[PDB]
Amino acid sequence: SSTHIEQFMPVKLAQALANSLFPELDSQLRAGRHIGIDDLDNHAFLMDFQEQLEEFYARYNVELIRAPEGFFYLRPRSTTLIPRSVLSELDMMVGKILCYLYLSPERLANQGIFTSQELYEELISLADEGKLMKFVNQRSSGSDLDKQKLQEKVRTTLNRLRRLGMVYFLPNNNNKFTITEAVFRFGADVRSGDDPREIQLRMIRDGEAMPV
Amino acid sequence: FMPVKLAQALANSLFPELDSQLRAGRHIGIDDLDNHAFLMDFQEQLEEFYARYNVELIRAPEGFFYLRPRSTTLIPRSVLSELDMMVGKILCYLYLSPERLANQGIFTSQELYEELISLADEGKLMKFVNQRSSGSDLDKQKLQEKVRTTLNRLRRLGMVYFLPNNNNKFTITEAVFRFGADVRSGDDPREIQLRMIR
Amino acid sequence: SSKSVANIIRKTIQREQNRIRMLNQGLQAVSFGQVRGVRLNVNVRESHAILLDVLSEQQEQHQDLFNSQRLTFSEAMAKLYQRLNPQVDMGQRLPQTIGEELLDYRNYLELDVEVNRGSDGWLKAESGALSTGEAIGTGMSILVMVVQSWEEESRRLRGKDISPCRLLFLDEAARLDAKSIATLFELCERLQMQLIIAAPENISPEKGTTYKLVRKVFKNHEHVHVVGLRGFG
Amino acid sequence: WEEESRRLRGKDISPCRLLFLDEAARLDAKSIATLFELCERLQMQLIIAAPENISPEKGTTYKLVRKVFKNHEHVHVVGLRGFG
Amino acid sequence: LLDVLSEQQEQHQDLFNSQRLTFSEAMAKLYQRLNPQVDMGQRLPQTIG
Amino acid sequence: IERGKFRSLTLVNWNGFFARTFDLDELVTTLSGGNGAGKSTTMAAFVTALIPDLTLLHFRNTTEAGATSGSRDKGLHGKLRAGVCYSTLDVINSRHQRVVVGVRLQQVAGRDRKVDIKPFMIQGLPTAIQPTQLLTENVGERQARVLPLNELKDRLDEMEGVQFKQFNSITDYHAQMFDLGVIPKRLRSASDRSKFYRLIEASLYGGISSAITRSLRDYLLPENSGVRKAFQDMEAALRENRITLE
Amino acid sequence: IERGKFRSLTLVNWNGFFARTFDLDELVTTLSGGNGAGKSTTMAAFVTALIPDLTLLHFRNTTEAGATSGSRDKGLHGKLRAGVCYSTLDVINSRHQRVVVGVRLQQVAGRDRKVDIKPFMIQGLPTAIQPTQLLTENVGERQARVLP
Amino acid sequence: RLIEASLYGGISSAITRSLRDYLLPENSGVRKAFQDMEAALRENRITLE
Amino acid sequence: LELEYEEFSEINDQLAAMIEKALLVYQQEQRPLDLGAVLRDYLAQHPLPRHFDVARILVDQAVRLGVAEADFSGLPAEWLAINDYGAKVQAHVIDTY
Amino acid sequence: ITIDDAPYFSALYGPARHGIVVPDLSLVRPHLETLEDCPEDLYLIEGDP
Ligand SMILES: Nc1ncnc2c1ncn2[C@@H]1O[C@H](COP(=O)(O)OP(=O)(O)OP(=O)(O)O)[C@@H](O)[C@H]1O
Ligand SMILES: Nc1ncnc2c1ncn2[C@@H]1O[C@H](COP(=O)(O)OP(=O)(O)OP(=O)(O)O)[C@@H](O)[C@H]1O
Ligand SMILES: [Mg+2]
Ligand SMILES: [Mg+2]
Repeated sequence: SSTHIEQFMPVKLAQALANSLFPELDSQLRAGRHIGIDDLDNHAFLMDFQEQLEEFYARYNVELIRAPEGFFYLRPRSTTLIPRSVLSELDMMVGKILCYLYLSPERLANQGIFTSQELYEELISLADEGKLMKFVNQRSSGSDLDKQKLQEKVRTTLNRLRRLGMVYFLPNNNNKFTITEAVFRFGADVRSGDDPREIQLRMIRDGEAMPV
Repeated sequence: FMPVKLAQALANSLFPELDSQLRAGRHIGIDDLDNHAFLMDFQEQLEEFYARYNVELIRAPEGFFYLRPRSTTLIPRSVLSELDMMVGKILCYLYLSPERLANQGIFTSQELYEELISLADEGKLMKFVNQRSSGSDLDKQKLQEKVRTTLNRLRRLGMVYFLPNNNNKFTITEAVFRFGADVRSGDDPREIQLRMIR
Repeated sequence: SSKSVANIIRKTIQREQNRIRMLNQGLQAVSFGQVRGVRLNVNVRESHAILLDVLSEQQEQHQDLFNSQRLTFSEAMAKLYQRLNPQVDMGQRLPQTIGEELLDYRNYLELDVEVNRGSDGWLKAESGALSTGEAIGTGMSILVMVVQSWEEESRRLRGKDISPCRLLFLDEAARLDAKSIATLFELCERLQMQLIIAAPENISPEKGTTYKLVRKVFKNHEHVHVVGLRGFG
Repeated sequence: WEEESRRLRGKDISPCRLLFLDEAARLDAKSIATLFELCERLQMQLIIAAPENISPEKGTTYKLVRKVFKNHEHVHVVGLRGFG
Repeated sequence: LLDVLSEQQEQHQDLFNSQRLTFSEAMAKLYQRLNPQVDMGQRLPQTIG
Repeated sequence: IERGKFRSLTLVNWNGFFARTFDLDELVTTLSGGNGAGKSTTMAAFVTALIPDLTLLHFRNTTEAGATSGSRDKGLHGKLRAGVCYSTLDVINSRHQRVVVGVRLQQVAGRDRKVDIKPFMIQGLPTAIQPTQLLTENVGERQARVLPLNELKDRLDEMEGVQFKQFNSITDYHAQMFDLGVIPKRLRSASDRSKFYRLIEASLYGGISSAITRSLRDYLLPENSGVRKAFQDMEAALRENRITLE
Repeated sequence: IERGKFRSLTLVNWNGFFARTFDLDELVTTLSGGNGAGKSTTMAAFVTALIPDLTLLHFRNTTEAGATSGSRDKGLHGKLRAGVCYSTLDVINSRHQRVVVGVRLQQVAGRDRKVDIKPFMIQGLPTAIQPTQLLTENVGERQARVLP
Repeated sequence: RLIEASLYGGISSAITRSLRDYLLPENSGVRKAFQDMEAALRENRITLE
Repeated sequence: LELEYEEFSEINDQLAAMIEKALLVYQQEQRPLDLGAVLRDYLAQHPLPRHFDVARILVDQAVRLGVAEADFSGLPAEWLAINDYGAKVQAHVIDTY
Repeated sequence: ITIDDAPYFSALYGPARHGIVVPDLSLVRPHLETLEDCPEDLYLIEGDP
């Protein structure tokens, strides 16, 4: 009959949009936040109405995507109605290091709590210290002043990744933090054992990752 | 459940684009025929929809629509620069009576540049560019660059419409009144606008 | 073409303004609390005023757009309107519809309601800026405006010796003070318009007919006893 | 609500009680009598408004008259009493 | 539902021969668990549990 | 000259009114009684007889005067009683022709609170016969019997010169009312009915109506065809050609 | 136990009131007068002094009651005059302590019709002091002035 | 809400709709016992998801 | 300045008292009451300006005494005149007490 | 004009129904020689338009 919700919208979609959790989650998702298993309220809500939300956001030319590790996020298309942005290369260095930390069983004893110092030590352990230093300051040659500048830039990027939902600070201590599974998107270029260049081309075609 | 008319409104094809523009802070004037009509038709429900975000949907007395966030806003907020409000109040002044005969609604960047330089005090101009500046050519060039930049910001707010060509000539919309002064019985708009600009 | 269309539009606008001005005079000096008068303010939008003037006097500058047979007249009107005020956007709607909108004279007019409150001048009538009684009185004023307009509209489709009936209501009339009720009675009497008002006995208007109601239980059923009085004064 | 806060409050304080009602003229005499007895039995204060004096034999009453005066407005207040 | 959750297997299996109470029903409320039809939002209402 | 007038309002078998007729004043009629006596009920009867459209009819309480639709109950069902109910108006035109217009109301049985409505009109009735007499039989019992439309049609057709018209659609009913000068505008379509009802109910509750204020030009200005039809005819040749090409 | 009571309400520099004090009753207090006299304004002043949360205060007309409107204007600003304004309550506690709560109200200059509120409280005031006099200064020949 | 409903008078739509929230008070003894079960039930939700 | 005062008049309450005392007899004897005759007799005792109020109050007192059984007959009552200058009343006779 | 007076007026004015009202009729006398493009029978009337 007329004046009936079904005329304009599926009942389940209207039911979802009327929920009290929707505004918070919509605002955060448009901001780029990733959703993991730990924030039960939001994750369960996403699971309950997944298809409705995907069909809804499709109106904006953006895909609501679910990674195999179980975390949701938004990927805009080329004709997106919502702006799109790319992370910095330093963000990538710290992200891949956070991933390697999450996998590492040798540090499983920490029970998930890591310190910025440990992260810095691992990063310098694997990357080329001095040549990576080139990005912090063009004149760096190992000086302690420039080392402190690198540490502070790392601290700042780690805070930004906290806003993206990639890491949670402890309730009372800001020098220690716990990882979330969302970090595994930093491994997208190696999770399949094949030629790196074809992987890269597939990612760029899928819109996952841009070059610089 | 959900009110039937609200579901109808947000089912409309025009909603996603208007939502994206509104959340960016754009103002909808009488110029945007379809968007303005849509808001006129579904205001009673859209106000409720956006109240769920702790954000207010206001229709100005002149006729244009816009969003005002509360302190508890669920949408991340951002704030304009001092030079931005200076230019906005200048544009409000230019929405004058002799304007009709002077320019037929179409201005140029130079009009605004020269008006800004003539009407403002030097000290706040230096504060805008940099305190170390003093009456130098490079400072004036930087101020011109900043004027173009803030004018583009205002164009994103919908205050000013650029004429479709590469040159910098534009027309002022009614929504510029948001920068304007308080009006009291019998007060002359020119005088009160100048009084605030001073 | 051109000028003649402008003239018919102008005459239609002028006639509407004059009729409104005549209706407007019947509402002068109506006392409702601190409100002392009501008006219907009629104005012409600028974006259409300039268009009307251009169509009147600069037609030689745009004749290419009017006599081009590849497009119709209403389309020509829409295209001229977009040529002026270029900042206007069009919502992917056919130019034909925008043309027919320009053909409808009502779209050229801007309408407001104003009240002459207290020591102040003419103010736009906002509900939140008035007391309760003032709001009720203003509502009645606008309603009689509508009724008069509708009767003038239809009389060209009615018999020469027919005059329709006019009647309006007011529930919870106790909200109005004696002075306001006197004003309302004066208005309706001057307008030959009937009234039915309900009040829980607080008001006793001397003129007209009065009905006393009392609800009772009789043989285990609800029953209303009714008595009537009239002719006083 | 008063019963809920019995625990938190100090033993010796009973909070104030007060309510409003605009356009009281919508109620008839019997209804107002009922309302008054209810509120007085509960030690409840009331503030009511009506164009005409609907409660002549209970409580206090004030009469307001607005005067236009030298291009501004002024309100004059006078009390009313049950008997004279 | 409180009776279902309160009374446990070993003692009340002799009580459970009634048609209204069984263990699996706690998981059956998983359906009700996902989303009840709450309308107005303040503080934090979430689910049957 | 000599504007028409409403003469009387009659209720039959409504809640609290078995058979009641009100003689309306030429200028002012005042209803008076304690709370819950039935004043608003009489005005409900008047307007429902005037505009018998169940899509528009909604008698919300005076408190909460401006809220949304809310409940599915329109507030009318409870004002009726079991059996058959009537509401009728008596009118005198400028021609001094006596015309009686009204509707027949009945509670539709079911879980929900729904109502059935049927308009009708009578012309040529003698001045000596009152509506209550037409609609009731004075059987031996203490209380009369309200007679359905079948009995009413048979009873009226027996009279000399009296015509009984029974309508199948609201549009016809409003057309006849306009032709006889009972309303100021002929309600072409449902939109016109909605605006007319807006006018009535805004007057009923009182205050500056929001809806009237929004669409002020739509209410106060008549629509003029002269400006248009010239250009529709001139445009015709192009329209046909375009359609043919498509 | 003796329950607390509201003794009086005071208004300063409101729309139509310069400095007026209503003495409340133990059971019922009635306000009468023709339309537009200022009754609803007195109600509004009381409630404002009770809950100064400006996000909540919304004074609709009595008509249009119950309609959630989101009106552009909350209706408080117009009830105030230029300059400083007050609204205060005198209360007798169950402990027989006299306490004066209130708020200072002031219009905000600018196109938006905004309002400023600053609550305050006074304890231990002598019983002989009236709020009307406490809030004003006698300047000139019986031509008092309000003080910030 | 309470004061405003009193001022305009009548059956306030918002009050009746959430009458539980307005009338029934909250109890801390219930919470103290339910804290343990709250931990348990959150754990169960984790596993289910 | 200091607050002044103003007082109410109890003339209408006194009027109600005389009317109710005068009317109580009808109930006690259960005598059929006709508003027309009673109003015509009772208005003669007051001057014209006060007639309207007297009529209102008398009707208020009279309706509390029983009902008129004729109301269920479907037959409307006539408009009876009760004084000169042209005042009218409509009511069935009160029979059921 | 109403439908009832329409036939009367149409009979009254006859062929001149579609003439033009012009209050002087001497101001047209100079213009008239130019009228080569007009209906074969043009009607003019004097009075207040
Ligand atoms: N839909 C309904 N269902 C049930 N009872 C109703 C309904 N409508 C009205 N009533 C009852 O009918 C009686 C008359 O109601 P009504 O609204 O006509 O009173 P009133 O005389 O207009 O009162 P007031 O002027 O105080 O509003 C009251 O008892 C009311 O409770
Ligand atoms: N926000 C406002 N802006 C301007 N004038 C206002 C405002 N609010 C009220 N007024 C005016 O102040 C005067 C007092 O209004 P108020 O509603 O207090 O009176 P009242 O005696 O309670 O009237 P009523 O009983 O009719 O509601 C009226 O003239 C009203 O128009
Ligand atoms: Mg009622
Ligand atoms: Mg008021």
